[PDB]
Amino acid sequence: GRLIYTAGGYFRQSLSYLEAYNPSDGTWLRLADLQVPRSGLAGCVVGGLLYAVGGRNNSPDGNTDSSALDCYNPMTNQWSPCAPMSVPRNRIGVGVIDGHIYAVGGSHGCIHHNSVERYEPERDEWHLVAPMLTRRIGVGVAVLNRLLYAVGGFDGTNRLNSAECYYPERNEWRMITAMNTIRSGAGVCVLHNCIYAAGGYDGQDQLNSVERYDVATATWTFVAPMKHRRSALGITVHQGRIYVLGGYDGHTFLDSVECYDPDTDTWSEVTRMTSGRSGVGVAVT
Ligand SMILES: CNC(=O)CCC(=O)N1CCC[C@H]1C(=O)N[C@@H]1COC(=O)c2ccccc2CSC[C@H](C(=O)N(C)C)NC1=O
Ligand SMILES: [Cl-]
Ligand code: NA
Repeated sequence: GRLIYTAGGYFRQSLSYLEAYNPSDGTWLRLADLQVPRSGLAGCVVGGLLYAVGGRNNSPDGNTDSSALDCYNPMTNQWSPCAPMSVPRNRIGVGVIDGHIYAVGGSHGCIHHNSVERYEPERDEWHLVAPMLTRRIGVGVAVLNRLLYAVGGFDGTNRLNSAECYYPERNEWRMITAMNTIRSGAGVCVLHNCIYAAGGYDGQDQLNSVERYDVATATWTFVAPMKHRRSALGITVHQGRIYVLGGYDGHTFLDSVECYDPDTDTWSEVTRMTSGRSGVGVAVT
């Protein structure tokens, strides 16, 4: 029995919540709080351990971009600090290839990173890899065919509809087909050999449209939209279905959790988080 972990987020200030949803019995677990509150972070799982990467701590008295890597063990219910990244990355994208964590883009105050770095859990070390062709904050990352895809984001001047691809063996980035929609703060994931980009911000509105990349035909195609417009949403795949958690719709911080069935091309409300929040980090273990 695997669970959907939600870490951090934002509601009036950055949050410390770590909670797990069981899609089988519909229950939520309140787990050990993050040591430092964070929003705009990303979550991932390497060998049964959950990792919270980057983000920023917004508080009513000051804000602090994070370069932290923290590790939660479900067996112990304890967060342990890991080696920090070379630079702070708020609105980060994360991907795992061969049990290695790739920290993609993000911001550090005025800087919009195009730099990418890789964590080796076995050595507790980060090393920079080839940078992206474009600076991307609010970037969606997906691992497909042992390639690391950086999808959309914001380069400090424009919200991007562009997407690029990283070849770990070759240490290089190549531009792929751009999305039909400009999206910064989308939920990006892989389901049945397809990259799905759900929600986001086109620079005007928060989106509810969902589109998928088919590698064979190198084309992005729209699928059923979500019931709620959402940017800074959390996303994961669990038992052949996509789950989208919370987000921001232009005025409200959503508690809404939606599920996509690829077989029926329908979205349905599955549960509500214990409280509305945006900019969460999500993973399944
Ligand atoms: C459109 N305005 C922007 O971008 C910058 C302005 C902004 O919204 N700000 C400035 C300091 C606080 C921050 C904020 O309020 N962030 C929170 C937390 O977001 C995140 O983790 C996050 C994570 C990934 C991608 C993008 C985001 C931000 S989503 C935008 C949403 C928002 O529009 N409002 C006004 C509450 N914000 C928030 O949900
Ligand atoms: Cl933010
Ligand atoms: Na490709």
